Amino acid sequence: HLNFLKKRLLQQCETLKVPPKKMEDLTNVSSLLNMERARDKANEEGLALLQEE
Amino acid sequence: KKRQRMIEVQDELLRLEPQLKQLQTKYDELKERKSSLRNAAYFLSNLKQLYQ
Repeated sequence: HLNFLKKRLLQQCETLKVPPKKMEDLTNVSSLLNMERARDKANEEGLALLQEE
Repeated sequence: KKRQRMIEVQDELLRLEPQLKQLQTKYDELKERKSSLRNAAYFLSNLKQLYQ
């Protein structure tokens, strides 16, 4: 029964339609955020330094 | 935009930096000239009085 459920869900998700919006791999995105956050922090730091100057 | 701001502020600083020096030396030399010429006028008048 669970195999039939899985195959019907696979068919439904394959048939499902979405507007053309890019959506990156589920596992990695979180890591990217962390890096992005750090980037902003660094940028902010540099910005502060620039303003300080 | 902050990097451009860097560009204009550094340009203004490097332009204004030399401007102080010539004005300072001109002020100093003119003040020295004034003091020297006032002294010299005093001495020439005093020596003329001595001669008379």
